[PDB]
Amino acid sequence: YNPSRVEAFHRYGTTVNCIVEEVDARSVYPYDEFVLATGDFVYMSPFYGY
Amino acid sequence: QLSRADITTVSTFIDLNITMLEDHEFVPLEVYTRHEIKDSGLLDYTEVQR
Ligand SMILES: *[C@@H]1O[C@H](CO)[C@@H](O)[C@H](O)[C@H]1NC(C)=O
Repeated sequence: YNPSRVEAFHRYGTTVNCIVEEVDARSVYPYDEFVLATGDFVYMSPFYGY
Repeated sequence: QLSRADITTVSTFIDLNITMLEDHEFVPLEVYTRHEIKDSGLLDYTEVQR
Protein backbone atom coordinates (compact mmCIF):
# COMPACT_ATOMS: atom_id res chain seq x y z
CA TYR A 1 0.00 0.00 0.00
CA ASN A 2 1.02 3.56 -0.86
CA PRO A 3 -0.77 6.87 -0.26
CA SER A 4 -3.15 8.39 -2.85
CA ARG A 5 -1.65 10.98 -5.30
CA VAL A 6 -1.83 14.61 -3.98
CA GLU A 7 0.30 17.27 -5.83
CA ALA A 8 3.55 18.75 -4.33
CA PHE A 9 3.07 16.82 -1.04
CA HIS A 10 4.86 14.03 0.84
CA ARG A 11 2.63 11.21 2.18
CA TYR A 12 3.28 8.12 4.31
CA GLY A 13 1.57 4.79 3.63
CA THR A 14 1.97 1.91 6.08
CA THR A 15 1.70 -1.76 5.11
CA VAL A 16 1.46 -4.65 7.59
CA ASN A 17 1.59 -8.15 6.07
CA CYS A 18 1.33 -10.98 8.60
CA ILE A 19 3.63 -13.84 7.60
CA VAL A 20 3.94 -17.35 9.03
CA GLU A 21 6.43 -19.90 7.71
CA GLU A 22 7.67 -23.39 8.49
CA VAL A 23 11.47 -23.33 8.72
CA ASP A 24 14.06 -26.01 9.42
CA ALA A 25 16.01 -25.17 12.56
CA ARG A 26 19.59 -26.35 13.10
CA SER A 27 21.80 -26.50 16.18
CA VAL A 28 25.26 -27.74 17.14
CA TYR A 29 27.02 -28.71 20.36
CA PRO A 30 26.64 -27.51 23.15
CA TYR A 31 23.17 -26.90 21.62
CA ASP A 32 22.85 -23.61 23.52
CA GLU A 33 21.45 -21.79 20.45
CA PHE A 34 19.93 -22.57 17.07
CA VAL A 35 19.53 -20.96 13.65
CA LEU A 36 16.60 -20.92 11.24
CA ALA A 37 16.29 -21.53 7.51
CA THR A 38 16.12 -17.74 7.01
CA GLY A 39 19.60 -17.28 8.51
CA ASP A 40 18.32 -15.71 11.74
CA PHE A 41 20.04 -16.75 14.97
CA VAL A 42 18.05 -17.66 18.09
CA TYR A 43 20.11 -17.40 21.29
CA MET A 44 18.17 -19.99 23.25
CA SER A 45 18.69 -23.71 23.67
CA PRO A 46 16.15 -25.72 21.61
CA PHE A 47 15.39 -27.80 24.72
CA TYR A 48 14.85 -24.84 27.06
CA GLY A 49 11.66 -25.07 29.09
CA TYR A 50 10.05 -25.08 32.51
CA GLN B 1 48.62 -111.68 -7.26
CA LEU B 2 47.87 -108.93 -4.73
CA SER B 3 46.81 -105.31 -5.21
CA ARG B 4 49.16 -102.37 -4.72
CA ALA B 5 47.20 -101.08 -1.70
CA ASP B 6 47.47 -104.39 0.19
CA ILE B 7 50.95 -103.47 1.51
CA THR B 8 51.49 -100.69 4.04
CA THR B 9 52.85 -97.52 2.42
CA VAL B 10 55.07 -94.87 4.00
CA SER B 11 55.45 -91.42 2.47
CA THR B 12 59.11 -90.92 1.57
CA PHE B 13 58.44 -87.28 0.59
CA ILE B 14 58.67 -84.24 2.98
CA ASP B 15 55.16 -82.72 2.45
CA LEU B 16 55.04 -78.87 2.04
CA ASN B 17 51.46 -77.41 2.15
CA ILE B 18 51.06 -74.18 0.06
CA THR B 19 47.81 -72.13 0.60
CA MET B 20 47.50 -69.43 -2.11
CA LEU B 21 46.30 -65.99 -0.93
CA GLU B 22 42.53 -65.75 -1.26
CA ASP B 23 41.19 -62.94 -3.42
CA HIS B 24 39.95 -59.89 -1.50
CA GLU B 25 37.42 -57.27 -2.60
CA PHE B 26 37.67 -53.73 -1.22
CA VAL B 27 34.40 -51.82 -0.85
CA PRO B 28 34.17 -47.99 -0.78
CA LEU B 29 34.43 -46.51 2.70
CA GLU B 30 34.41 -42.89 3.89
CA VAL B 31 34.20 -41.53 7.42
CA TYR B 32 32.31 -38.43 6.25
CA THR B 33 31.01 -38.07 2.71
CA ARG B 34 31.40 -34.72 0.98
CA HIS B 35 27.67 -34.15 1.55
CA GLU B 36 28.02 -34.75 5.30
CA ILE B 37 30.95 -32.33 5.54
CA LYS B 38 28.93 -29.66 3.75
CA ASP B 39 25.98 -30.32 6.06
CA SER B 40 28.25 -29.97 9.11
CA GLY B 41 28.06 -26.19 8.80
CA LEU B 42 25.39 -24.57 10.95
CA LEU B 43 24.41 -22.16 8.15
CA ASP B 44 24.78 -22.22 4.37
CA TYR B 45 25.11 -18.92 2.52
CA THR B 46 23.70 -20.47 -0.67
CA GLU B 47 20.48 -21.75 0.90
CA VAL B 48 20.02 -18.70 3.14
CA GLN B 49 20.32 -16.31 0.19
CA ARG B 50 18.06 -18.45 -2.01
C1 LIG C 1 48.87 -80.10 3.99
O1 LIG C 1 50.14 -80.23 4.60
C2 LIG C 1 50.21 -81.16 5.70
C3 LIG C 1 51.60 -81.06 6.27
O2 LIG C 1 51.86 -79.74 6.75
C4 LIG C 1 49.85 -82.55 5.20
O3 LIG C 1 49.84 -83.46 6.31
C5 LIG C 1 48.47 -82.50 4.57
O4 LIG C 1 48.09 -83.78 4.07
C6 LIG C 1 48.46 -81.47 3.44
N1 LIG C 1 47.16 -81.47 2.79
C7 LIG C 1 46.00 -81.29 3.42
C8 LIG C 1 44.78 -81.38 2.56
O5 LIG C 1 45.93 -81.06 4.62
